[PDB]
Amino acid sequence: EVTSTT
Amino acid sequence: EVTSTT
Amino acid sequence: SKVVKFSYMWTINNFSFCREEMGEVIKSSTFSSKLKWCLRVNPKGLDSKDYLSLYLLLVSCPKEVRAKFKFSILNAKGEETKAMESQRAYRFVQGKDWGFKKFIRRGFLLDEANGLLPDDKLTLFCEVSVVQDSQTMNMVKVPECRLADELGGLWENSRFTDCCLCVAGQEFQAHKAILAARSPVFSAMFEHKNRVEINDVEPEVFKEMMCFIYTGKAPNLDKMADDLLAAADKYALERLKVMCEDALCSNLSVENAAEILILADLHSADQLKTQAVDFINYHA
Amino acid sequence: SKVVKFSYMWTINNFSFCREEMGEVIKSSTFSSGKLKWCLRVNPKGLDEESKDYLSLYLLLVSCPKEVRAKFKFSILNKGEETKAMESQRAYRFVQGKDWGFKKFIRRGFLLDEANGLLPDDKLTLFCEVSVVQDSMVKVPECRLADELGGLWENSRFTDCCLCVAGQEFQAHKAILAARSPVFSAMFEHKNRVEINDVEPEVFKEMMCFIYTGKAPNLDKMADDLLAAADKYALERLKVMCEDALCSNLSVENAAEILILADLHSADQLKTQAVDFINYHA
Repeated sequence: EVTSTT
Repeated sequence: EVTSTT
Repeated sequence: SKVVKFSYMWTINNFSFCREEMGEVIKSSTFSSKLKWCLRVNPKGLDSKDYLSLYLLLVSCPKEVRAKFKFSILNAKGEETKAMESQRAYRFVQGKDWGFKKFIRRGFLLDEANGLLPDDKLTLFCEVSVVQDSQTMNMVKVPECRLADELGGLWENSRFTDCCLCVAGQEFQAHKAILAARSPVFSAMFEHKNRVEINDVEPEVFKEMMCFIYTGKAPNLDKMADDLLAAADKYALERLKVMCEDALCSNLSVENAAEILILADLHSADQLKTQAVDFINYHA
Repeated sequence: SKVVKFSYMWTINNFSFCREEMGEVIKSSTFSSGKLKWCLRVNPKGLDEESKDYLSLYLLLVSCPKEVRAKFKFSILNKGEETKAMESQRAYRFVQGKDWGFKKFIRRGFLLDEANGLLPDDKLTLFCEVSVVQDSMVKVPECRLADELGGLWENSRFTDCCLCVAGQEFQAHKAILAARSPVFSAMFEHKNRVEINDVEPEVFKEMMCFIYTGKAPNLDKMADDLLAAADKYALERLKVMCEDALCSNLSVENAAEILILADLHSADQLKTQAVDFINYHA
């Protein structure tokens, strides 16, 4: 599953 | 099938 | 790898009413994505008679192209039916065509029990995809160059300045060295007294051109590409000219290509002038 | 509609070597496909506590002309094929400084196990495939700021002060030296002839070259002297560039000597690498 930190 | 007239 | 996908919708009115026999060809309008394409269709076939033959023809091009295509018929609801597609990219050259000699039967189609010809109109849909081909750590983190940023500080805070540029009444502190290494126009001036008055550029745009002279960047370029071009050309700032030729080119639209073209002729914008011409024609 | 695809292959040697603790990141070098600069991110031991036992892999958009939609896929190259690939279901939106990826890409246990050959020669080589999607350019010359400025130095043009290096007289510019160095600044602010007696002329020429162009082409042949010069004139980036030039030469021959050199000019990065080198060779 795609995620970010921004 | 794919062809050309020439 | 780059793939440009475009398509064309073709409608033949009163299909069952075409005076075409086995071998007669009826081309369509030529469509585009800088090359010109066009579809060909033989209602009765090429030899065989009991089928409809459809081809994709590359009509014009500047001397080889790879492209995949998908043909299909659109019903009344705009959906897709009876689709046939090239299982790979075929190469085209000025005048070459590729397609399906036996696309769909003359009789499966006409049968209104399938309605592929609403109001006796054939809706052929073509989809083209033009394909074209286009590096261990170090263990030591080396900061990124700060040259531009530090020179920028000289401009922003007016430190160790040695000359004054009067731009339409307003005075700006600068540095002969940096301006001369940076502009053939300024260098030529300080060559032949610590005060130069600029009478061809507005203050806001000026501050932007100095920002470039000191850093090689023009942050607000977009907000003034036309004036900064005029300025870049008068003070021989080649890279900034092109950086503006680039900004203006990306904004070319229907209701402005006339304007931007004139700008290019006046400021010798080779690249931008080309892109503007080519754009006007693409909309003749 | 237009679709631009481009790969990238990152190699990290001695994957067990890196000190990165859970939460630290190793950013790769940028890369494009011929205006946007991308790069990958890897957290050897997870993004946070939930992922301490996994590797976090993210594609990051470093620079750009003030938004891009892109699909991406990550995998590890074993012969050179793909193994353990993960990829977005769709294209995600990126912007200057944005990143997207998988917080829990692969378990460290699995990757470090040799029976999986994911680390041949303890070398992790990552592979990223990006597909940028857009709906439906002039040739811009490369920045020549650093070049035109170096001209001022080479050919002495519009100079305004004099630097005396052990007798030798060099013409330079107060402003540029000031903006480019804290030590030079403090000088011209608290007066046109500066006495320099701690740097050999050959090294001084090189050091100035750096001050005017950000580059230093003979660096690899006087790294030790240029490290001390960079140190005495607060030129942090020059200092770090000497630091790795010396780090890559590091060997059982000059390791003890490079350490000393590092302890005096306080080369942080270099001191670590040397201590770590001498120990893994004790």
